[PDB]
Amino acid sequence: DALRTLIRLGSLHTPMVVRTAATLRLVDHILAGARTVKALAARTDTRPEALLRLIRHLVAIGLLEEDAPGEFVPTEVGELLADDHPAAQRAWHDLTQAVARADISFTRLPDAIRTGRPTYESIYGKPFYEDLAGRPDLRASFDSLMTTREDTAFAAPAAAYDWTNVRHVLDVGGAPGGFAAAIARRAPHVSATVLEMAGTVDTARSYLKDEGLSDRVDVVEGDFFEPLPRKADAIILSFVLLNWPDHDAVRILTRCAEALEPGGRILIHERADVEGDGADRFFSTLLDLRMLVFLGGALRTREKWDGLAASAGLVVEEVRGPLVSPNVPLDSCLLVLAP
Amino acid sequence: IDALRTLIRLGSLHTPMVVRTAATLRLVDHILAGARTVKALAARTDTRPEALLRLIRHLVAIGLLEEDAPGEFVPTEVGELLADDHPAAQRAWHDLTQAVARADISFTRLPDAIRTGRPTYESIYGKPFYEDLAGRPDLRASFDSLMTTREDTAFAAPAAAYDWTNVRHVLDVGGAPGGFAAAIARRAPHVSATVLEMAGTVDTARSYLKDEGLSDRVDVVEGDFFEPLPRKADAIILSFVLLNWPDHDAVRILTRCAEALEPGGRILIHERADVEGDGADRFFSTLLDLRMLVFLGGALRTREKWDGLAASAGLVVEEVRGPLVSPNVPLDSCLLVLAPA
Ligand SMILES: CC[C@@]1(O)C[C@H](O)c2c(cc3c(c2O)C(=O)c2c(O)cccc2C3=O)[C@H]1C(=O)OC
Ligand SMILES: CC[C@@]1(O)C[C@H](O)c2c(cc3c(c2O)C(=O)c2c(O)cccc2C3=O)[C@H]1C(=O)OC
Repeated sequence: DALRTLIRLGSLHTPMVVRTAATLRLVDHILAGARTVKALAARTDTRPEALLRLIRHLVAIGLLEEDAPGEFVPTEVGELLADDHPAAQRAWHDLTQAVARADISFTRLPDAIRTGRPTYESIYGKPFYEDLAGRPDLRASFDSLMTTREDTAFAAPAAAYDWTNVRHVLDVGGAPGGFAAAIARRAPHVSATVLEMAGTVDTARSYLKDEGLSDRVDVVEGDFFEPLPRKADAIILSFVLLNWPDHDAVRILTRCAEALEPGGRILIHERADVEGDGADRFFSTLLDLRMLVFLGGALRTREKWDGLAASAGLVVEEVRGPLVSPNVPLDSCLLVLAP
Repeated sequence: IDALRTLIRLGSLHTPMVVRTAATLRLVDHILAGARTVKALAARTDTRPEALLRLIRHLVAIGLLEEDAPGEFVPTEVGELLADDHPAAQRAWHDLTQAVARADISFTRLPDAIRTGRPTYESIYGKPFYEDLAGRPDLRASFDSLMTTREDTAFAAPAAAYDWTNVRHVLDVGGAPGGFAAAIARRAPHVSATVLEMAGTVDTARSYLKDEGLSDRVDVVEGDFFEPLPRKADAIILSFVLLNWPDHDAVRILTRCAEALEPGGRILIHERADVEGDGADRFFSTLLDLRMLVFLGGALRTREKWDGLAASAGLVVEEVRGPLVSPNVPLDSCLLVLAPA
């Protein structure tokens, strides 16, 4: 009972079985004809006796079901492992792609709790970003995973802010540019600038080009720690401050405050857990612990945000309620920061 | 969507690694010894306090810890199983510095085990499983410790599932510490027993039986069970031995046992024998089977697979004795009685 619950919680074979099914494109090969284990083994280049033992666990956890003897089809949850599903969960669990490869850092979590520093380098030889720049195949798969989420996740944050009295918007860490794209559709009178670093600056140009927004959202390069090149009535920090330590985040916040036009606002799009609420913490701590072992960053509660804001001459005006997006598991918040 | 959260939870590595880190840090033991605040726990575990609190946050979410009083954390009923003195020994079984949990890192390369059917332990640690233990005394001793705790209780029910009245001598191939032989001696004082075991791991046998007060009537012989067995016996026992080996090697050990079988004797296999369609619990069975694959290239075998191996060794499965329930042991076992065909 309690012995069963503890063993299930500390089991490594179940999450590795799921990641193996995704890496082998198992669900894809089933939908495309391969019904028997003999055909599934041939298409995945695996030994049939071993694949059946993996399927046996996949059946026991509800990702596959036996429909007629020997024929295995995916369940409704197992259908998410199809490569063309909108949630892209197969790519997120592919051990050859960036995120699931990086999740191996969790096998050294005791070191991360001892030091507070990431363990990615201790497994792959280089830190997270240096390894991406040296493996273009991995940098591409990471850029892809970010773009699949950015194409839909910003309609709700865009709707949670009034843009009538806004002239220009600067998105620091503009990423692919999905947020700036969502602001353009919501408020066509606003001009947007995506400010990115030397690396991601060109993944933003190509994304807004393919959206038909090249003439509507400018993309400039820059460094977040130097003075900002332009002023804006609204500066956006969407999932950027969680990558930097505390002493570097107040600098980015200070530069934003400095470049903030009169009456403007700084918008922080991230999590802001409150100790009292009964909100789901599963996805939040997943992201938080990922930040620890990947880069050393961290999430921040609403109380810590007040400390960061006050240190940048800013004040947290208001946290706009839970932002829900169709295929985005983690609900987010919008923080409004005034001087 | 509920399916999106169900799939992400099943495929998550942060939850099981948080449990193993808590076990490795002896977190629950330090709480029960006075340290309830984070600053006290960080001092006793030699960790960074801000990082420790983030690990505690996941532990309370998954119900292993609870925040009774502000800033003070206490283990739940499930969390109390990570205390080191707990009879199930789950803290040692999740300790990343000890043999079993260290070997579970082999799961990170499970796709290679499905492509080749051979273990992945060597690709993580440089040497195969047993060769790595024989070379790291700290690890072999921790491995011996995990088995010995289980061998102290898991053999009363299997011993009671067999009639020893007409048995004169019992040979236990792969006799482990010697728990099965110790359970038979207490149940049938008229039985002499010999424990057979390979190099290095015979050392754990003589001291366990001595500490059981049975050093008199349980012999211990060092040998290799791919060679002719040291003697004949009315009952030859294979308690969780064959699952460590592939099919061709298991048939050879089975063939050596059939060669040393006295007239009228029986070979007893103590392991699992699931029947496809039984509908019995398969959480503990799949874990052990997949562990055997990545650890050593072994496997569990179904009732039908057992019929094939027995026939290849000149044997027939006469009886399969029902689910054996042993205290603090999550996996019910079985006793297959084999006779010459
Ligand atoms: C380097 C790592 C990185 O920071 C990359 C990038 O910064 C990013 C991450 C996380 C999230 C979002 C990001 O853009 C994001 O936009 C978002 C959102 O709109 C709505 C809900 C959750 C999220 C969310 O959890 C981080 C990550 O772990 O990616 C695998
Ligand atoms: C590496 C160690 C080894 O492969 C071989 C080792 O001998 C052994 C194992 C497993 C079991 C028993 C063992 O003795 C055992 O006695 C037993 C029992 O009496 C009653 C129920 C279950 C079990 C059981 O699952 C394997 C293992 O991986 O440990 C979990």
